[PDB]
Amino acid sequence: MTGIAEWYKVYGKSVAPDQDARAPYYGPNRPLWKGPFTKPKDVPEYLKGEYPGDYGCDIFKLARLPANYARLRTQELMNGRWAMLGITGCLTPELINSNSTPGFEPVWFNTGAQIFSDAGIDYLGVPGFINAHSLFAVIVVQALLMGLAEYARIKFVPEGADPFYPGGKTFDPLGFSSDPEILAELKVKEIKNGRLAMMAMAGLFAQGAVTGVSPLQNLHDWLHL
Amino acid sequence: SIWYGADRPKYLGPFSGETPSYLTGEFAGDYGWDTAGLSSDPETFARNRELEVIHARWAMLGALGCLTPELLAKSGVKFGEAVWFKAGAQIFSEGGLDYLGNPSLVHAQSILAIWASQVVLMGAVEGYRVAGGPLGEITDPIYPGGSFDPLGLADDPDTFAELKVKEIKNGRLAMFSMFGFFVQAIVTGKGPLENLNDHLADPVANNAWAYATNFVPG
Amino acid sequence: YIGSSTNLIMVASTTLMLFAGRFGLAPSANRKSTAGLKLVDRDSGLQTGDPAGFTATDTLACGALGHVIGVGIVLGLKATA
Amino acid sequence: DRPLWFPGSKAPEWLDGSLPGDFGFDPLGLGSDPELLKWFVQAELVHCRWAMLGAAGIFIPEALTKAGILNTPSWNVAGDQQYFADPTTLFVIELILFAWAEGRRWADIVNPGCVNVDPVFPNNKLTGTDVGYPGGLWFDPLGWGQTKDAKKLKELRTKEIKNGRLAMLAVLGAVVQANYTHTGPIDNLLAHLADPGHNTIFALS
Amino acid sequence: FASKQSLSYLDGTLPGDYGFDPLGLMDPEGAGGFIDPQWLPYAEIINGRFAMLGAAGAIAPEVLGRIGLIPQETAIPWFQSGVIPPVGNYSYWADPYTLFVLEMALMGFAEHRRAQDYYKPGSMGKQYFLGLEKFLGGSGNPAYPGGPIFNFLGFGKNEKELQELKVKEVKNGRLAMMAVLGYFTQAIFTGVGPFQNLLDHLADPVHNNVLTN
Ligand SMILES: CC(/C=C/C=C(C)/C=C/[C@@]12O[C@]1(C)C[C@@H](O)CC2(C)C)=C\C=C\C=C(C)\C=C\C=C(C)\C=C\[C@@]12O[C@]1(C)C[C@@H](O)CC2(C)C
Ligand SMILES: CC(/C=C/C=C(C)/C=C/[C@@]12O[C@]1(C)C[C@@H](O)CC2(C)C)=C\C=C\C=C(C)\C=C\C=C(C)\C=C\[C@@]12O[C@]1(C)C[C@@H](O)CC2(C)C
Ligand SMILES: CC1=C[C@H](O)CC(C)(C)[C@H]1/C=C/C(C)=C/C=C/C(C)=C/C=C/C=C(C)/C=C/C=C(C)/C=C/C1=C(C)C[C@H](O)CC1(C)C
Ligand SMILES: CC1=C(/C=C/C(C)=C/C=C/C(C)=C/C=C/C=C(C)/C=C/C=C(C)/C=C/C2=C(C)CCCC2(C)C)C(C)(C)CCC1
Repeated sequence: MTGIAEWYKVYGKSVAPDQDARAPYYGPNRPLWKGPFTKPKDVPEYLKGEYPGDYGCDIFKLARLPANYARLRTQELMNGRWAMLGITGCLTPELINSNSTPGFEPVWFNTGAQIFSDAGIDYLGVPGFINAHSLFAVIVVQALLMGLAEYARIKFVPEGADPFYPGGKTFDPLGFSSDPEILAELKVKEIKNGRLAMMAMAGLFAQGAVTGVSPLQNLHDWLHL
Repeated sequence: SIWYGADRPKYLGPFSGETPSYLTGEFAGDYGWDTAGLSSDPETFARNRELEVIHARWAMLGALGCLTPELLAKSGVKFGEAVWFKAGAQIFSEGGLDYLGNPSLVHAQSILAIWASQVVLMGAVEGYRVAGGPLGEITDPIYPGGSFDPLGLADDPDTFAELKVKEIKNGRLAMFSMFGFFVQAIVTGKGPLENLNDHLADPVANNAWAYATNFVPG
Repeated sequence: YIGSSTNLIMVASTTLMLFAGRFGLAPSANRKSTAGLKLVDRDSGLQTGDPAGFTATDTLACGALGHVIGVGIVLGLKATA
Repeated sequence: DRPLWFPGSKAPEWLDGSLPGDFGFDPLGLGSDPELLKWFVQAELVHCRWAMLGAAGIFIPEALTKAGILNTPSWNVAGDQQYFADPTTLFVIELILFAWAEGRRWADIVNPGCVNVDPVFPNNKLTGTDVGYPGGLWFDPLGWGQTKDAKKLKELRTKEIKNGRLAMLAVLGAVVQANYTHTGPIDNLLAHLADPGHNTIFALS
Repeated sequence: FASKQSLSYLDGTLPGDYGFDPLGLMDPEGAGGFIDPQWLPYAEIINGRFAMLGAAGAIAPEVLGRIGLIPQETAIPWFQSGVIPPVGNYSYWADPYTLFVLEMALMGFAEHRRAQDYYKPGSMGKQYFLGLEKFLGGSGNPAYPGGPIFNFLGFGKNEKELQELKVKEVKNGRLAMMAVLGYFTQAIFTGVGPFQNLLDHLADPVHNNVLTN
């Protein structure tokens, strides 16, 4: 129950201290996927709540069995975390410098072809940073490091913690998970921000396919300023 | 807890032998090395421990700050001066001392103002360190905690001990590195990165023996 | 004008004042400062949706102080620089 | 037992072998829900049938064009040729004609046997029982497919789906190789028969 | 034994046992998950077995060209055969990618069967294939299998002879692995083949140390 605890409780909790952080997001009181027009039928009788970020939106007959539901929850969480990382990493280099510094290539969907250029990939356009020029070496390092990471994920489980919420000392240095109630509220926040990032990534793909870049079409067009 | 126990790896490795009577563990970075026999007195031991930890933290900061500008300049960052033992002369240069070479940053031009500000601020903070001030009160001379550990990384006493060992080890390494920096800067006359680059190519003659003949009398 | 220095200074001043208001880094309606500047707790009969106790009165006060500080800083910087 | 795709590994629990050609190949677990298997087998049947048709139409006319007895143009440029009717009009005509077939298919997969009666003359019908297998005179002219199967039907079904999968791979191969190489499949075949090592994926780029 | 003292984690019972494990990776506190009692010796002996062929073939073309019974076009440096195309290339009937795909497919088949046998001892002894189940019998431990085709010579009649042979094999593997590591170090420093390095210390005993560059 570290110093970060009771600090999140006073400030970062999304509900008043008298009210618990359960009811607005769990149980029969969930906002549901059609707002005030949801009607009892559109909520499946097995999507009863009791899990983070469900709005009773199963239009196709997916889930309906606990194993499928739990699995799909796990891939949703993983895609969401990776999408948060992807969106923030796609928007950071363009924000820091939108100019085409030869070794930089700020555009997110054009940095792949930067490795084949003579200038290579120069982190922050600094000539002495990495300065990679070989795609095969990057391939090999990706394969080795991510194979080790995922093998540790799906084989080196402590056999006592959740596969996707390990917690513990190493994954929760600040000890946010001291209280189960705030833990569930934080899980709800994580799921919702992850879904927002996933839609941001999909829209980024589509708008890169149609229009040029991210800053332009947000400052060049649709926000004439 | 191999380090804190009565059996610890010591500074000779597995083949250590004699261990000082007082050094029973109970302290971070205890390797049983008291050949000089200076900390026999308990209060002297506490004072030397305080000196060690303060020196370790100062030397970690010093090593980081002596390496980073040189690495940036080598990598392609513009500086008025990048050598660690030459960076003080920028205050006497016409262009002045600008952070990261940017005239819009700090843009300090006088040495007296810097000296006065440093004296006042460091006097205040050291007085706080000795007697307690705005950021808390004195509980342990070396490990105050509280406002200086806001994220609470040392709440668990076992993790606290492990972090103590980590910090003292990194700090002693940094202290040794700073002594190396001083002697190499006074012997060779070039920055640590220049010495490393020299050792990278033809290491046979890029060493101390190359300059071993520069201090012969006569 | 949106990217101008004046706009940045004003938005930064207002945002920092609001941040120091919502989190207990400055006095507010529910957090009184003593003669020693200690920020003791004070109970006011004002209901707010913010779980930390930040009210609309605090919003107005912090925004006003932020606009004031920002205007002062902008004018001083224009006069000196 | 049955010959698995991967020897020495347990097959997925949801594949009992009853379905034709069950090789126990579900690495990604996309058939964990029993009700999904029926839709997936229907979809794979439809793609495999249309893929066998497409493979025949992309290979036999081109092979006979190579033989010289036929003058069939390259299938990649078939849609850009001039025809006596508007291609978009042809599209809407085939759409309208096939809408009835698609409605029949949807109705029978949702509810088997509900479209098994001829509307105009109710006497005419189809003899099929399994979902997606109508039999009858219209769809089974030779009466093949209604037989007491101790070992009869299953082998035919298995070789049917095997040929379907092979044709699926073949048609995507043809599309990909025409995209990669601006030449017909027969040109690539002749190149690989002349010198397989010299002509390959790396040969073009 | 073994210079630094042992900690009784190993008593010398294992084939090719010497005790030179100063860190003790099989320490149960430091062992788990990927670390398996069967897996580490198997991996060591396989890295050594492939080091045999690597050390032999890193010099076989050059020594054969030296003695004078191989085509001189095969005297290419071992790193110029196509292992690292940027350094160089050697003539072939097909592209290096094609032979690479061929060898990867064949090694995939072989490695897959071996890994199945390691995981399940009945692999290729009770599986489904064109009569090779009875020709790939799983005998003894997976690391030292033998079989109807593996034991064609029939050598190794006595268990004392078996242990003697196996300790010889592990010693040869260790020396080969050190030799091959020296091969990469010489290749990255001098840029030439190890056989030429032999030619140099034979010709000039005081030729050079490290690289002096
Ligand atoms: C190959 C294919 C799909 C492949 C899918 C695979 C591998 C899926 C594999 C798995 O999912 C399983 C099974 C089980 C899971 O647990 C695991 C995975 C591994 C995920 C589709 C083919 C589908 C193939 C089809 C439908 C072929 C169509 C042919 C056409 C369109 C012909 C067109 C033309 O007539 C025109 C229009 C006019 C002129 O151009 C002339 C021509 C060219 C003749
Ligand atoms: C497999 C291997 C070499 C294989 C080479 C091959 C196949 C080469 C093939 C080819 O080159 C040819 C022939 C020529 C061309 O055709 C190209 C290719 C195709 C490229 C080397 C292994 C090499 C393996 C090595 C070097 C292993 C070293 C291990 C050490 C030092 C371990 C030490 C300790 O573990 C102990 C023992 C005890 C612990 O307590 C403490 C520590 C200190 C951790
Ligand atoms: C709910 C529901 C229900 C009912 O059933 C109905 C329905 C409809 C069915 C459903 C829905 C669904 C959905 C919507 C989904 C979606 C998804 C997504 C979007 C994903 C993404 C996803 C996404 C993702 C992962 C992403 C990722 C990313 C990344 C990594 C990136 C990276 C990068 C970077 C940084 C930078 C550089 O320069 C480039 C790169 C390299 C590229
Ligand atoms: C609801 C919401 C929220 C919020 C939001 C926002 C966005 C807020 C803001 C707010 C604000 C942002 C406010 C502001 C205010 C301001 C003000 C209030 C100002 C005033 C000014 C003044 C008062 C000035 C005056 C003057 C001076 C002094 C100088 C001279 C001139 C004059 C006279 C004019 C939250 C997060 C909670 C949640 C979500 C939603």
